[PDB]
Amino acid sequence: QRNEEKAQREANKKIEKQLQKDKQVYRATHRLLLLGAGESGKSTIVKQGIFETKFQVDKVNFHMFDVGGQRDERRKWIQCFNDVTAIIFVVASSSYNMVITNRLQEALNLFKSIWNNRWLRTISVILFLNKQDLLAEKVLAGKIEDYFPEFARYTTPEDATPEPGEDPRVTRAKYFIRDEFLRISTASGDGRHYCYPHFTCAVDTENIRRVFNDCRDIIQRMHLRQYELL
Amino acid sequence: QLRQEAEQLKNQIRDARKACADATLSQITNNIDPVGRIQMRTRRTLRGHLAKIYAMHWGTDSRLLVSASQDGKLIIWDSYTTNKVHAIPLRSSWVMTCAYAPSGNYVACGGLDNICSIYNLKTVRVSRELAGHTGYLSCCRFLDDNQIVTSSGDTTCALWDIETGQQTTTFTGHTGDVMSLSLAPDTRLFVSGACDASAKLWDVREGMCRQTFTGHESDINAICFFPNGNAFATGSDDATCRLFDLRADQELMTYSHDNIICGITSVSFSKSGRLLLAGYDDFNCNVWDALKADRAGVLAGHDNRVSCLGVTDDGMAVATGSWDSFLKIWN
Amino acid sequence: MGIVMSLIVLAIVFGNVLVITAIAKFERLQTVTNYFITSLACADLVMGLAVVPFGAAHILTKTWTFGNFWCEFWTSIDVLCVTASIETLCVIAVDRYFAITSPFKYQSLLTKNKARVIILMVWIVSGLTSFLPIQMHWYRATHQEAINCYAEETCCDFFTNQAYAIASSIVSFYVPLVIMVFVYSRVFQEAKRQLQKIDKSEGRFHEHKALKTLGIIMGTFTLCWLPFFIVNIVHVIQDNLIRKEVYILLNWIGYVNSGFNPLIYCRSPDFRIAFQEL
Amino acid sequence: QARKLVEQLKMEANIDRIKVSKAAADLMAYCEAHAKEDPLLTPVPASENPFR
Ligand SMILES: Nc1nc2c(ncn2[C@@H]2O[C@H](COP(=O)(O)OP(=O)(O)OP(=O)(O)O)[C@@H](O)[C@H]2O)c(=O)[nH]1
Ligand SMILES: CN[C@@H]1CCc2c(ccc(O)c2O)[C@H]1O
Repeated sequence: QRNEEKAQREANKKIEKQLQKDKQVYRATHRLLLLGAGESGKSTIVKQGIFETKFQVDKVNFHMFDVGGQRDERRKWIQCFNDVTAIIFVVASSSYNMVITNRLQEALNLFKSIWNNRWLRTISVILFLNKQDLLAEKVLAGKIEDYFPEFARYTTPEDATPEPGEDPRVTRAKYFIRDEFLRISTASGDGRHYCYPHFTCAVDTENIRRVFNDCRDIIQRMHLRQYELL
Repeated sequence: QLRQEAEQLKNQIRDARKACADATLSQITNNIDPVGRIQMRTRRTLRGHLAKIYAMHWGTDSRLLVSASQDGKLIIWDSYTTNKVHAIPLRSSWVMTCAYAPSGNYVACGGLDNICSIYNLKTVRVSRELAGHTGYLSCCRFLDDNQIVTSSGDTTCALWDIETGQQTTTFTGHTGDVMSLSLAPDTRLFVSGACDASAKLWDVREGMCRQTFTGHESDINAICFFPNGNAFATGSDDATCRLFDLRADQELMTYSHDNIICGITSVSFSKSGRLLLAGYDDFNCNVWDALKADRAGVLAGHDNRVSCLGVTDDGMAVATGSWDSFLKIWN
Repeated sequence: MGIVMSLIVLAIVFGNVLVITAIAKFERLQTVTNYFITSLACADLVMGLAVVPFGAAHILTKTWTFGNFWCEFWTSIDVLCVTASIETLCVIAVDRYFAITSPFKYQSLLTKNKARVIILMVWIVSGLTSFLPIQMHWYRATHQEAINCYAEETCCDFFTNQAYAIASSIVSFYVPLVIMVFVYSRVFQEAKRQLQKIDKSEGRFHEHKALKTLGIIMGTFTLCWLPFFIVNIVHVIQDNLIRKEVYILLNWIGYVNSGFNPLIYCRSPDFRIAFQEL
Repeated sequence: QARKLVEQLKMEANIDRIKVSKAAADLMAYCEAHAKEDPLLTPVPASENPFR
């Protein structure tokens, strides 16, 4: 009777001591969700059931999640990832002609569905526009207008950043493709979350510094908005 | 050809059960005196989880219960003295369900890894891992000490043999993801609610569907039998709860209000079946009168949405969990 | 003057009690940042409860009747409450600085035990500069008028030396002022940099807020506490230039600042819904 | 799966079902009989309440 209560309290204190240790690790780790649209090269990005990976840069722990065990058009499980730091979206920008409703429009529809979600209403998205080299190759080779009629009246932005030795056609193509996502991102945003688009290729090696900087910007903007300074 | 006969068969079923509706449930129960106002107050508050809570299950002794959370823990509480008994760390941090054995010697778990894990409490280490589902697990209940039934997101349910780790039988027939299940008091039949706005009645011994109920219009999130065993209640994300009768093969009453527009996460009955407790996405729970479809009480002491709910076997307390990493006991 | 003085007391007490009871009653406001706000609210509540009514009675009756010991006790409580309230704003500014400038290490840097230690240290330093140098008679002036004031039983006025009037003023005001200025300049710089970064990326598809917020925060505090801490040094450096009425008026203007902190640091939507629930 | 769907409908449609009045009466009788031992309906005294 009297000894039973003492034994119960001894085990509870030991358990609570360990729970304090695990709280430090949980609060210092950043969770990321990786998404893709079919054949998009997202496996190459992570190369260099559910699958989890661990990596660390500048003594900061990141932990990425890739879902491949569930394949459906209704993502009922997506409400679990409402506390992640950011979402990584990988799309192949060079698949406008491929129909196997072409792939680019389906990716745009998926992005629109994800952005306007009741649970993911405060989560930012890091956008990777993969496969740039072969996109430029097929653009140089002898038409986006045959699939995207709005391209017939597009002009390259004045405040653009063309790469060195770049034909002004491929730059217009990339900026058109990026603005397609950017207009959806800015159409229904109230400052609670933003989008960070990047142009990516296979030979890129600085894809982790980009994620680090984008997460830093996300957290800093969150704090600035919280303290009524933004 | 084949599709033509399907429409004819579905037509007579509607006509067969249309002639059986002699009167409504509410018409019979107009003379019953109302239950009146019901007020409940929080007795205990359990703290220690680092993240939101998705699952909860009471014990057969009505003293201990288990809970699951996204941080990767499986904590067993002591509701009387508020003392943690066990803390099982999980290999996978994504957990969607948990169960407590009737004997009290084992606890099950599962989630986004498509695996069900059984733990040994009286030895704590993993005792068995069940594999074969191609979708995320949604629920699991213990039939006995050696067999267990599970539902997953691949539109199928299975009955497992824990000793050998092999599926004894598989239940097919749904089109969308299966979200919940519940066992009968005699452990011979069970019901399942899926995302195609339908509920089915299965036979554990035989392995084939008996009846189908399609009164809803949205994803069904929860399901629970009447204590008698001849009726059950469902809850969808269109702010409606419905009562279905097995022997009448049709629904009897609906529970809805014009001031409620959120979804429903969980449902449960009381000891006598007079009350129906349902959790909502609007941060609080509601208490209904089963035979009248009118509200009788509100439990509004949670900061974020309620995800789970349960009632003790003796019917002495009600436990609710939410996404603010808190558990509360209402008496 | 009685009506205005009574209204000021009610405003200070009513606002501070509401903030304290809101944090304790609700479990969603238990935050490391809110502990500093709780300490500040307690400081201003004690100020409004103790210092102001007795000063008002002394001004209205033109005499002191409680004795030669309660006068010193009242002066000590005055200095203790004034010093501890200003030093908490510095802690809040440093907290925001660490939150914004170093976002990855903010969780590791600040812990509840660390917050408690910081609060206790602030209160100890505040109490070590008010009760100790006053109850030990280390601040007393030496001129004849001060001697007569100390000897008199019904007279309770403030006379101090050069050393105390310099050290107490410096500790209470001058270091926190420069620390807050340095913190908030960098906070504004970071906010402006992020605002400029947002426009290049998606500017064609669409710093007043930060300027207004920082202006309010710094302006209310400076305009409330600067003239008094200037005349405190000036009236000791040079004699017969500030009348006692100016000193009392500026001190009371400084006292008024205790009633504005709930309006500034408790405008969050969570605080608004907490007040609505109560 | 065209043939399987029709076969299930035929098996399910050939069942004997009772009228709604009998089921409602049975539910009402069960509730009325077992409502005595329902601690949630009528609060129990604090002497016999383990949670208070
Ligand atoms: N030229 C070029 N080829 C690429 C690039 N990324 C992927 N590929 C090719 O596409 C193939 C697919 O690569 P994976 O890493 O498996 O990507 P994935 O299979 O499409 O990823 P998922 O379909 O989402 O599973 C690879 O074998 C590469 O040869 C790229 O950036 N540039
Ligand atoms: C009589 N009023 C006192 C006088 C001097 C003084 C005050 C407050 C803080 C200080 O550091 C001081 O040195 C005033 O409240």
